[PDB]
Amino acid sequence: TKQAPGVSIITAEDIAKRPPSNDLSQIIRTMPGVNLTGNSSSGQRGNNRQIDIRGMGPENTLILVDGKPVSSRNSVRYGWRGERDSRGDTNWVPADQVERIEVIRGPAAARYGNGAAGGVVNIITKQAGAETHGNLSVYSNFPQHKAEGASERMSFGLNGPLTENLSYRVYGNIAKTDSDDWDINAGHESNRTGKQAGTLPAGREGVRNKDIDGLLSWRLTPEQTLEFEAGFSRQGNIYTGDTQNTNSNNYVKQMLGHETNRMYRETYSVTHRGEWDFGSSLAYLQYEKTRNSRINEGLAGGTEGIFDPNNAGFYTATLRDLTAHGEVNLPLHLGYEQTLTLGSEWTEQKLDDPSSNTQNTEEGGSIPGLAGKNRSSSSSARIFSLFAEDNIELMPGTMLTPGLRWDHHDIVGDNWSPSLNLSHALTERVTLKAGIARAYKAPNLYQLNPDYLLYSRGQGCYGQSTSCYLRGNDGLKAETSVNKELGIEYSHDGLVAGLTYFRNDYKNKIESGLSPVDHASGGKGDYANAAIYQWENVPKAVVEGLEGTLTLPLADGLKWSNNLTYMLQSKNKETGDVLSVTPRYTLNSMLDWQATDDLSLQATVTWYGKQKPKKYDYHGDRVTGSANDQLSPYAIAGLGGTYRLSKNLSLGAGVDNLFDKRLFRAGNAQGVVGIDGAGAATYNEPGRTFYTSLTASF
Ligand SMILES: [Fe+3]
Repeated sequence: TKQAPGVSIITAEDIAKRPPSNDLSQIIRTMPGVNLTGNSSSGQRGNNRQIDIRGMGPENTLILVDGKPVSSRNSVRYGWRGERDSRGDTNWVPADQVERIEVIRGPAAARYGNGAAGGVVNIITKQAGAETHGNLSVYSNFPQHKAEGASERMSFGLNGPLTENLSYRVYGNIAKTDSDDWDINAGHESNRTGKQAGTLPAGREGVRNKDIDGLLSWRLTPEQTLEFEAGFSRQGNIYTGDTQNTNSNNYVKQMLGHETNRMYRETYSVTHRGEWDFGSSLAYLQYEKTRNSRINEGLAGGTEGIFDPNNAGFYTATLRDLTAHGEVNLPLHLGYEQTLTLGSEWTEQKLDDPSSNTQNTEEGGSIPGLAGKNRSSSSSARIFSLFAEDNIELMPGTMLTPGLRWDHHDIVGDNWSPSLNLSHALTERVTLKAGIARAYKAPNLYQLNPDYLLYSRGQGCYGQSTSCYLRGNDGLKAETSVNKELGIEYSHDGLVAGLTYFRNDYKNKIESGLSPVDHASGGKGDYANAAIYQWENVPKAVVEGLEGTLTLPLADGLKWSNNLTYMLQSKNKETGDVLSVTPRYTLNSMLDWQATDDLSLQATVTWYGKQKPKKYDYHGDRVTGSANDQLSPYAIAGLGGTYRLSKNLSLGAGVDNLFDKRLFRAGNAQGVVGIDGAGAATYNEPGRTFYTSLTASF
């Protein structure tokens, strides 16, 4: 099946039956314990929501492609409120070239290491077979309302052998999601008066996609295979007015419909696979060069996250990420029938950002130890890891899996990650599963680097109205989370029913500081001698919720499937406020009717629960007025089908959001000078949308 306590699988047939518009987050989010949200409660960049697992934030959601990590979004500025102006790392592989997607959540994912506190998403691509095969896929949607941007997607795949010890696979994809119109949120915007009059919260950022990848599989011996593959990906956007604080200037209005940020992503990887008497072996090297070229942006209060016209033009943040890994596997026949995996892993993250370390100290005063101008554009860190997994069978069916992962981070230090996962067959139909593990999140190179500096004249400062600075902190402790999961599941004859309770105890979550650690000297007027905050380690935090699934075979050709997330609590224990805004529940329901041998119709409905914004503003004072707005529960229904016309060609068509339920971004969560708050109305929900698909394959 596709659901077990902690794990979920998405097949290629699953993707073809609920086709994404462009980004795979559309289909990944429908899994239990998975939401689409930002990394904090600011509402900033609210239309750029990424995959969140169990309310731990997208920053704790490790994206893999065939086991190799994706770190491209680390090349984007990590804002004061923990929000990069990034669309996530799920749009790198085209939808119709994915074989399957694995989603590992909670304690079963801590073994993967740094950034797996929420979970792990492994995007697995279709490989070459014993023959030569190829495919051609075309998706195109048509929203009822013209303001919402439409998506068009064309991809191909091609695979096969060349010699008798050499195989290959290539795929190319070209896709475009039109941006929402600039004025799509007009009339729904928050109250805007004074200098901020007319400023609109923006719709969904558009994107152009150029993806190219080719693979060479060389099986030199019976037991040994060596693979080379290279990837070239480009993502240019279509700007529609998005700024951090929903303010606007003239540089913005000039760039509407223009390309203000482009991500070149380059990936080369040498993979080796070996399998013999004693067991199996795997080791790879990957180099990921990300170039994040975008228009320069200010770094001070309201000018944070807006096109800075004093320094017009593009800069280029460059991210060289190097990951090498290797593991061997061992079946053991001892006092208990077990399996043993032994592996190591090394990563290097080089970050060149010529624009984030530029905020000077002429208005708040010089900071001792921090130069005012020409600070280094470079940040870097490395983690070396060793690990071992003991997959034990105590008695046939029942399984126990303790494991230890050790990481040495060249700035923060040592981390011991002890995982223990238990699966008990209480019956041939019922399985109880429990697990507890202490996951790992090393600070990102913006929270670390003490040359990274943001400034505010007071509005963003916690516990005052005077000007203040926020600064990096290279003494930070890593984020650690104890992820308790306990679940049970019944599985027999297509009938599956399961419920799981998770409670991740979130120790040392990095966030913007609360108490000032210093004060500067110098500056201008009322702003001089501004206080100094640094990125802290929030002592304790908690997330808690429920994961459920129920699949009933109504008839032989009919299947009713259900996935349920219910978020019980998400609390920053130090401040008390929420740490992430997710719906109270999410219930996805699909009815899969196999109408004929050569036809299949699908009906989908997704219930979203209530959504509550944050209690306290950037000051820490309880918000007032329209910043308390909540989003009411609502549902999105859809119909679709896939009409097979031959063993070579297939056609799909359907409608998303049958009832045209629409939501509009009104701004960020809280109010500021001139711009009232928007509360939970931080994103645009798309309306009724028709779509069609085409797949030719041999
Ligand atoms: Fe300000």
